[PDB]
Amino acid sequence: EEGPQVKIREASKDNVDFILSNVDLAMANSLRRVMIAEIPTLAIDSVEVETNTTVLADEFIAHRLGLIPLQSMDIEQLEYSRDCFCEDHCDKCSVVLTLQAFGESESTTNVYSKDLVIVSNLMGRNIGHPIIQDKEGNGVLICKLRKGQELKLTCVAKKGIAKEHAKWGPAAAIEFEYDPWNKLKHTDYWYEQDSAKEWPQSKNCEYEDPPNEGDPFDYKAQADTFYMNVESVGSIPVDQVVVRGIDTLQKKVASILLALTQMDQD
Amino acid sequence: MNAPDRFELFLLGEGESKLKIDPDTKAPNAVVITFEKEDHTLGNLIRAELLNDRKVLFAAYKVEHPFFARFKLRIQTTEGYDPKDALKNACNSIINKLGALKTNFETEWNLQTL
Amino acid sequence: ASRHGQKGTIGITYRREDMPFTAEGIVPDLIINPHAIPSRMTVAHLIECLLSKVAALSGNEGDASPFTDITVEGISKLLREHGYQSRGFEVMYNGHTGKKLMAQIFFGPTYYQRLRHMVDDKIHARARGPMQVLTRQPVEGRSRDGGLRFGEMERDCMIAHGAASFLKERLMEASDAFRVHICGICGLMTVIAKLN
Amino acid sequence: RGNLMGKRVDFSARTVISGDPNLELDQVGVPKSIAKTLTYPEVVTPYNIDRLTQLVRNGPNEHPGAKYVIRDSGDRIDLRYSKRAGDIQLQYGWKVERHIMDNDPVLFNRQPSLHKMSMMAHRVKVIPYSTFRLNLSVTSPYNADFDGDEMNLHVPQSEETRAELSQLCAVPLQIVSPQSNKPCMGIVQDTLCGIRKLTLRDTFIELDQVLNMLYWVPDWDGVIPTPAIIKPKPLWSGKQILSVAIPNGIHLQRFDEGTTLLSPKDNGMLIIDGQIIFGVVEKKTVGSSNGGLIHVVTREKGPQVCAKLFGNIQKVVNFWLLHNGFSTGIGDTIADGPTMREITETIAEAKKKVLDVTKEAQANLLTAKHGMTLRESFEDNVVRFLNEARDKAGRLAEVNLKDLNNVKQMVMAGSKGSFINIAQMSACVGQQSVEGKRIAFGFVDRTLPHFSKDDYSPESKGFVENSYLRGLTPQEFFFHAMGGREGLIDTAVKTAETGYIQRRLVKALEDIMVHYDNTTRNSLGNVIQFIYGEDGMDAAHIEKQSLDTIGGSDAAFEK
Amino acid sequence: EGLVEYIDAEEEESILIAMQPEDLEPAEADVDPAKRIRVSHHATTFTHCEIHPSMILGVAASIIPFPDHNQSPRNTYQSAMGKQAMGVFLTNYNVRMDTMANILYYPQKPLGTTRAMEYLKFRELPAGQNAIVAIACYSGY
Amino acid sequence: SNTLFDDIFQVSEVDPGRYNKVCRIEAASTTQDQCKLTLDINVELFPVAAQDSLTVTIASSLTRSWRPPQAGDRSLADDYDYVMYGTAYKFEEVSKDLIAVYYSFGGLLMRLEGNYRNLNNLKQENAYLLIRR
Amino acid sequence: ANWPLPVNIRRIIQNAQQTFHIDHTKPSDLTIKDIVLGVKDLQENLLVLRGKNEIIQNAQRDAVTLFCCLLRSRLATRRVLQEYRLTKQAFDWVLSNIEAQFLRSVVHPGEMVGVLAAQSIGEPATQMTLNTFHFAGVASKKVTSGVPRLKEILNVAKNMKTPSLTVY
Amino acid sequence: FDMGGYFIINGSEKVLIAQERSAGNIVQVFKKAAPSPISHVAEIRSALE
Amino acid sequence: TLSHLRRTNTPIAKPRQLHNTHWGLVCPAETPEGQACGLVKNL
Amino acid sequence: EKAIPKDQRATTPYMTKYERARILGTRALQISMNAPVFVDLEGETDPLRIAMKELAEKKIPLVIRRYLPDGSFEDWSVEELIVDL
Amino acid sequence: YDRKVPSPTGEYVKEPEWVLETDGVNLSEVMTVPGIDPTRIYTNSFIDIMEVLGIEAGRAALYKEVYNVIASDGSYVNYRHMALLVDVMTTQGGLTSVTRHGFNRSNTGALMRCSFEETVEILFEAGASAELDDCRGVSENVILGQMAPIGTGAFDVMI
Amino acid sequence: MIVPVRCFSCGKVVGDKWESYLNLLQEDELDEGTALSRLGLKRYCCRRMILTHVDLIEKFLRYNP
DNA sequence: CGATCCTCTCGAT
RNA sequence: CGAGAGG
Ligand SMILES: [Mg+2]
Ligand SMILES: [Mg+2]
Ligand SMILES: [Zn+2]
Ligand SMILES: [Zn+2]
Ligand SMILES: [Zn+2]
Repeated sequence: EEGPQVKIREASKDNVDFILSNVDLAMANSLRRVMIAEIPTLAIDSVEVETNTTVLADEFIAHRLGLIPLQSMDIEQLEYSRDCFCEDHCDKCSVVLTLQAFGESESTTNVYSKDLVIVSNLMGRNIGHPIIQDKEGNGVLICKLRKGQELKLTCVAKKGIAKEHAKWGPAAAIEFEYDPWNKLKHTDYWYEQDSAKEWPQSKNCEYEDPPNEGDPFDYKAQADTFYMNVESVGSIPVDQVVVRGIDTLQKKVASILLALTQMDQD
Repeated sequence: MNAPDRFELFLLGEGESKLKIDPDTKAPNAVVITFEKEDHTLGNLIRAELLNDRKVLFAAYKVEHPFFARFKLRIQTTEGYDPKDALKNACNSIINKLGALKTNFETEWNLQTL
Repeated sequence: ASRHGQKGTIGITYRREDMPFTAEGIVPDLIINPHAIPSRMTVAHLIECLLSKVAALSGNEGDASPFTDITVEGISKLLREHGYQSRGFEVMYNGHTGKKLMAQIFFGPTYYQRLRHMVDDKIHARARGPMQVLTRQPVEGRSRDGGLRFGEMERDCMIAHGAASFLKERLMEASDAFRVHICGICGLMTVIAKLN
Repeated sequence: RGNLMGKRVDFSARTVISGDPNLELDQVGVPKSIAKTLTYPEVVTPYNIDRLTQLVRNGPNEHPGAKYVIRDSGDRIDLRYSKRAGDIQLQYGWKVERHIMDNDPVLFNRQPSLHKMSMMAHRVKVIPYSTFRLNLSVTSPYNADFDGDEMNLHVPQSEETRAELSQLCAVPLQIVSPQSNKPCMGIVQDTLCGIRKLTLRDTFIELDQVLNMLYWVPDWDGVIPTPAIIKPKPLWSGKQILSVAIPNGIHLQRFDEGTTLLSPKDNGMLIIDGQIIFGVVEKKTVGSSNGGLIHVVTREKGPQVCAKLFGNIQKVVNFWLLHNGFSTGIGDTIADGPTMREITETIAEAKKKVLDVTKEAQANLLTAKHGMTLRESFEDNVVRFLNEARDKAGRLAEVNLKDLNNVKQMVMAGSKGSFINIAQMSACVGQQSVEGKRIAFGFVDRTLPHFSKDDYSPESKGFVENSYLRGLTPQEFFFHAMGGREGLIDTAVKTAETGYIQRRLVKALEDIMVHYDNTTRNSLGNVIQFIYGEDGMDAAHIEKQSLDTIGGSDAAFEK
Repeated sequence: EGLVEYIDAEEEESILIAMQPEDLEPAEADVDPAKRIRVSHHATTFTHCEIHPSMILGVAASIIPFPDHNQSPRNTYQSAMGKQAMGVFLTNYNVRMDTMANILYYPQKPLGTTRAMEYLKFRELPAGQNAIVAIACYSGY
Repeated sequence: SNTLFDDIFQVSEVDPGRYNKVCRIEAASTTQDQCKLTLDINVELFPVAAQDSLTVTIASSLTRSWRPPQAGDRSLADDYDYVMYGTAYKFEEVSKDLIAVYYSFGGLLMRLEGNYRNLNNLKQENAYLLIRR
Repeated sequence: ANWPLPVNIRRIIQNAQQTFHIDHTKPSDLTIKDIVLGVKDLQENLLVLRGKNEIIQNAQRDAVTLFCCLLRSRLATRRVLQEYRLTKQAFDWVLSNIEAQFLRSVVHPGEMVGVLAAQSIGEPATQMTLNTFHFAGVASKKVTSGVPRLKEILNVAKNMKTPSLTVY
Repeated sequence: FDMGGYFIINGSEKVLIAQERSAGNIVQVFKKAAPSPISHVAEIRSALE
Repeated sequence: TLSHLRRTNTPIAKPRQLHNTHWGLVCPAETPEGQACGLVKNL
Repeated sequence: EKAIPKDQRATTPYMTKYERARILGTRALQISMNAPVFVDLEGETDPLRIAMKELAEKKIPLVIRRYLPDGSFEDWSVEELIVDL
Repeated sequence: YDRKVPSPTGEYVKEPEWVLETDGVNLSEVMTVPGIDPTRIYTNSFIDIMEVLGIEAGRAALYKEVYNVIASDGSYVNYRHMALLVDVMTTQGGLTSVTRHGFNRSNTGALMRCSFEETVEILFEAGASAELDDCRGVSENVILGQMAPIGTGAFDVMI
Repeated sequence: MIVPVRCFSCGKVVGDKWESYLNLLQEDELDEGTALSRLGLKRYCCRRMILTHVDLIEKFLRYNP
């Protein structure tokens, strides 16, 4: 195109390795921040408990349920309940999951995020299905039942961002590095004898040219060219973590422009 | 127990406006916009972009206390240039930068495999 | 607290974004200060930390047992073979700006303890309430919506300042204050004042 | 004592304390719940009516609200219950028991209260979260820290009572103690550490940062100072932007060791019209020093101005540091391979010097120095050599510490750590003592059952050859443990001992005060001093000044 | 079998103890600089030998990683604090009816451990977690 | 306004006294045998070696507020390599008639020795140090 | 030489040679009489005591003795002209400033010095280190110090631990 | 994991604290301080086991 | 709990101090700060 | 009586810090209870700030009774006292 | 002992001297010895200085001794504070201890004395001696819940 | 006391990897280091999550209630 | 006859 | 009342 540039080194179902050229440091960082916190996802945020004759306490279980990853593909077509006109929740603003489990076997019975069942009318949107990546296809060990042990619960999953609770976090950790050779002197390597021998060289060093001692420091040089890697939890596919990241940022910049337009009258 | 609600970080309060544009007393053609329910995500980005404009004499943001989600933005420009127009342009450029990044990332992603 | 007489209470909580980060996306769970180190001379803290990093990476047990041949130098060797600088430092970036920090940070796991004594179990405030039977002074203890003791050491502080009107109300209005009828002849509270 | 000199009181609160880089010196962070508990009885006036009516409307649960409305005929109206808590029409003269609000003066305290400074008036800042928050530079007077200390708060109820607080106990009024005729509060920890780092000659900051720093100073005149470096890249120096925090007409001069007017070492201090000419800003300047920047700012610009200063200096330094970062690792205890040979070869000679005196003493060729036992002299010598040892080895370590050494950095700022610390962690722990003697023979003719009888060797009587970094041998371990215990015991002894001493001293002098004749007297009216302190001067307003007519040659005097 | 013996402080007075079976008595005739300086045998006439010098500590101090690298009082302080730390005091807490019980949601065994911890069931009933800790001057908070 | 002093100096010593970006240079005039100079310089932005012959200039030349270069239509009082701004803080009489001024460039110090500084270097908040080649 | 005294004369001077921007090149407009009598009259205004009687007036003259030594030393004709190059206008201000500062420097009647003094000894004592001492290097040079000595002193110990006589 | 070594007294679990004392039937000599007339003393607290 | 079950009360020449003889019998670290420092011991 | 005449008064013509503190408190207490103000509050609502203004403007009609240890006293008006501090 | 003393030329000079330190005291007899400067002889026992050279020398030594305890620590306290304690102790013509034996047995106020120590006993001898309480002390007003003649209340306000 | 869902530090879902971790150790007779690696727990914050986990739930389940 | 202040909790009669 | 405990 023309502005910031991309070079996707590695691409998987849960990881993007890329090079962000023609960008100011602020933008890369801001987009890193927004990926971490401001992207909407759907997570459990209400547990009605009918029976819990388990080892574990109601809220301990409830806590795990929020952390359980849920399909947030079509999340933009589900309202925040706070905006929904319904009294409480509904099919437009929420997804209802049910969990019934009883220790049938003598052997310890296990409870999985697969054992959760949607009851809500999904209205054809790719939403609320618990994220399974488990080879054996179970995904997340919620609880363990013994024998007479029963756990009957209902749960409403709502739209939210990691800023309100980390359970709505769509990404894991985000690798971020600029200037692998310290040509900018943006850091001061602590040493005993030799910085070069003592500090491990970066993977990204082969992506930039080495300094060359017979050259002075570059003063007009600026922070531009970033080696980022975005990891998904599985709520949203990797590309979307970065595309929705880019979007959500521009979305909230646009609101500022909009606010100036609004206060410009009365 | 004395902890505020987590939506207080992004949901606007009662009355509460997003931006408040106060005139700077200590300098001519300067202004202080208070952004309510915002952090270093917007703060840095806007300030950084303002510095790219050759008409912006001064630009800086600060978050007086971590507890509260709000930052102050001081902007001083040259004669015959409204800081509101400077902030407007700044935001506009930022969107166009992201607009490009969006299509660029997409273009690469579709050329990728796995 | 760490297992090294390094007790402290939380000051603030930052969310992942605002937190300092390693180029691999790692963020601290906790941030302790360089200052609470040289005075205390708790080297075992730093060793345990160095050791813990290697345990985590190697997928092994940290041998923090006393009289051993385990050395900072030997641990360092191991950690370096793992691809990190041997003395546990790491280049970190400012979560606000994204810029590298001029300093490298001693970063790694360390077994920390969640102790009793929690704010909300201690917070207490009283603006008038239950009074003792005998003395007619505020009751004792948080548990009973008690008053706080303005002891004699605090009495001394006020006298030092020369806050005489303030000292009086601390001892009369807040607390004890009462009215008696005295005889102008014998000067005793032996007056049967039939008010009304 | 329990019900009359001291007593349980109303309008009091307590909690865990926390520091706040973003709070004013004279401010105290009051948790929302506490502020909703404690009240002020405010008489209804036309100046306040509309505020008070709105507060009554907010009631007991919304923060700037109130509980209880008192009327003529002193009958209370409980706002959380009253069927008319909504209705309510305020009359002038009536009382509204409003919640404790922002800027109300309050008495903050930390026990043991053994100073006027352990109780000071503070401005209120109602805040989220359950801790009382306070400026780091008010830590020292209270002797507080954030490892779990709780602090007390008393709320004045009288108009004349809140005047007494703000006009006599206010934290700014309290900056310069009459105790030491110097400030009792200075720049500490991070801000002390950072100020050094920021202030170095090497430290240069660019436009981007400069502006955010400039904007961070509240007292800022909105004027960008001209960068020291104009040429390739306009660069500002740490000193330059920090001089923005410093007020005008602030003059400060020092001269440390090296110090020439060209200060090649960048030591001493020269501040003119409140701009730093040369010299690194560390403890000697920005601490609670006698001839410090604080002692000057208070005495020249005022307690209020000086109080705002702490704030700005912190605001800038804290910001710069947040973006620079500072840390401490195990590599900071690691001293050079060659230094390590030099250290062991040092302990080696100490070990021989002792063996030698041991061999000498044993041959009955030891001469006892008058007034002391032949054995006393031996022990005195051995001890000296071993102390000489630790010290040399430590100095060896200290020397080999690179300037980039984080420990060395705190030692330089004066923020944390002493030589002794560098010495023990890196070089050698040293001789252990109990009852002021080296480890004694607890067992018959031996310190431990792992030794032979009659063993006066460094090792036998408690000399720890090893550093904390190296580790301590079992024998060394136990001997250190014995010496450590002694400290712990006598700490517990002091706290109680000094506690009583203080009380008796107070009680003994309590009734003494200056009368309207500058005569210092007691409750009976007996003269202790005819002029207070022999000069009738207030201790806070005094400062060390050299008397020029006392020294130098009679020749130099006349000249 | 007479290989091990019980000795009290009074009898302890008449014996000579070796600290290690190895380093304390094999033979006589380079050195790792990193390792701590250990004094020469200079005693031969042993009657006994320690089981393990680390056994001089008891239950609380036995939880400390490297106490031989800490200043002696810090060791006393942590000996007091481990006692205030939360964890899983017993497996049957769900069944007991006691005033005040504090249980950690996700107890983790320490990454760095003492040999003694084994006999103390610390990695079986831990009281603490393995936080990722940064030593840094961050926000000043 | 206007230049206050100009001279070509030969570098005699270069000192990185426990500093990485700064160096203390010792100089003396090529024309004046009694003229001396001592200076702290940023060696990252302007590297200086032994026997270097630098051309030093002081001027009050080209209050208010610093506005960014904006070289769009800006022509500053230099064709020079290295430029600094400081304050005159001390004026010394080095016996007979020899004078010696002291300048601080935000901590980077200066000391010039001579005599002809007569109708020149005043106790001004002004002074821009200029160095070329 | 260095002793704690009210009024920093050094600062007042620096301030005057700033407030008045004096050029150390132009000769001062001061008289010997201006300096000599000026500095003499200033001494008469450094009131600590007020009463119109010799008994009190002597105590007054006594209370300021040391301060006036400093004043006279610092404001001697030679210095005021050669050292500080004070103009009549600048000098006059210095004199006013000293007088003003000196008066603010006086102790306030009502000042509860009893408690003050007690805490001022107490607090530092609480801070004191070691029950024994730091002296413990020499086998018998030891003298009771710190808290236990402070205890001996205050209790007026009839039988002290280390009685010593120092013979000149 | 419970170790025992304690008692249950009205549902409340009581620990007996091990009490340090000097052993009897022990002969000890003590130098008496300067003010006293007796220079030294041989002590024995004879008890029936 | 393990620590509590192994405590040592000492009532009332230098009983607070860590005596040589305590080697291998009493823990050199485990004792309360202040109050009953070194009077309360742990095996 | 006993007293001391206006002339022969030997105390500081200056107001003590405590003197100020009590005066300010006393007057702020009066203003707070709707007492008439002897100055024009330029948008001032706070009783203490008002008493502070009244002090600068020297519009407070309170006279200080300064007691001596023999019992005798000196009377000094707020008007006459110098307010340095 | 390294001693600073004026040079003929005026400058203060380090002219070292021989000094004798003692284990024990008998001031009375050691000063009357030849070869010793009796005008300079000192003792850490200020109570002996008192007995031999009077109460004013006592005051001086008692100060020197308090001062040293502060200074030994490395600390500094303004003269006036220790001067006042030293004065309080000394003003009775003797050495009034800061113990219930010294200052508390003093001719002060019954209520203010019992606030310290020997509470009941003080009050009984007060009743038996038929003592009059001035109500001028802090404690007395503190006890009576009255504004004490402390700073702010050390004067009276009128119209 | 169950494998936490998600790594406290980074947020990576670790709750699905427990059984699998125990199988790699027992069945595949692997060492912790390689086992953790095989489960793709690359950063030490994630390795500690599983490596340090004490699965008390099993002991609790042992009681009948 | 006194022997740091203050704080918290529990338990038992 | 006593025991434990916090700074
Ligand atoms: Mg400490
Ligand atoms: Mg503390
Ligand atoms: Zn809905
Ligand atoms: Zn009667
Ligand atoms: Zn992780």
